[PDB]
Amino acid sequence: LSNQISGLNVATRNANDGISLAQTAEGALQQSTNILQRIRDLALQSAN
Amino acid sequence: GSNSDADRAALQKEVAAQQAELTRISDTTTFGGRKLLDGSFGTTSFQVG
Repeated sequence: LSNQISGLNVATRNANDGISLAQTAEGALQQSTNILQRIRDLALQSAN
Repeated sequence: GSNSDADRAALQKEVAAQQAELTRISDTTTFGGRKLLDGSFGTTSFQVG
């Protein structure tokens, strides 16, 4: 039981690091979506 | 996370220190110069009758 408890605790910690990494990745992806929609605006403006 | 902590080398040093501590716990049990759990224990039998 102590083995399982400690394993689940360190797993909670590692999962927290994983959620943080995924949050950074999703933030970068949202930034890239903004940049891409900006390129779309410049492209449709470039119709001229 | 299988890719995040580039100091798995430091992790290896620390777990090596841990296993050396294990081997040291194996030793230093010199209860009579007849080390109990490490080395060569004769597997004795205490007489009670």
